[PDB]
Amino acid sequence: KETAAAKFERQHMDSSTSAASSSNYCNQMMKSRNLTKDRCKPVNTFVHESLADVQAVCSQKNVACKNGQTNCYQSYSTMSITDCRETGSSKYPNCAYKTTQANKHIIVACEGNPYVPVHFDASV
Amino acid sequence: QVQLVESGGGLVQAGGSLRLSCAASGYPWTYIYMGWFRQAPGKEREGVAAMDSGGGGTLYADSVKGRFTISRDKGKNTVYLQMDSLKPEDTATYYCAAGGDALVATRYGRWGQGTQVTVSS
Repeated sequence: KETAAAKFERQHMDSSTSAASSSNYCNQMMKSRNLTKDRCKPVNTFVHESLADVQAVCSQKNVACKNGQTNCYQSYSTMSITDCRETGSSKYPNCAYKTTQANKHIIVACEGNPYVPVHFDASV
Repeated sequence: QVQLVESGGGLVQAGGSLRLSCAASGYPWTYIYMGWFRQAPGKEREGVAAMDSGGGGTLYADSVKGRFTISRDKGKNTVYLQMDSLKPEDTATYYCAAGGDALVATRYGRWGQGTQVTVSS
């Protein structure tokens, strides 16, 4: 069964590119990472930093999670990310996304030993 | 990286008291939650008490509620456990934990090496 740490890598890590390389990136990646299987995931963020750098955020500034949990951490540096947002024209199973590049601090919830991101909470 | 320096463990008889102390060193920000966990020989590790860096939001394990009192220096990465009315069932290694959520061990990222507490009959 997929671990929470491996789910976070599948849903939110793309160290392969430094930024979204085209206007189709979210359409391709949302489908490729299985985020459009049973419905269109409405929003999702991909992080274009090394797995090591994103895992290190769990050692950085501790902040509250949006759901009230207190095991979230905010990256000390901005990171290259891509925000994926379903378009008004998207109809499952033909899910369609707007791709927007950003450079923002990320906030993740961390769990486990090793203590690693298991949830992407926000970017600021 | 960060060190959680623990002190205050010892050996006492049932009914006695002990005080555990923990200070996190080298963290540039403030751990919102810090707390105490314990692990007895053969048993699963369990949350004992936790609280937020403002001095509130205290949480206690059902078995220590009324006997143990957690405190912190407000706004600082310290946490303390006053342990009174000690029972043999409280014998365990006690661990400070920093940067986590409620008493959910897997949600805490920094752990001390542990301080042994032994309560005799």
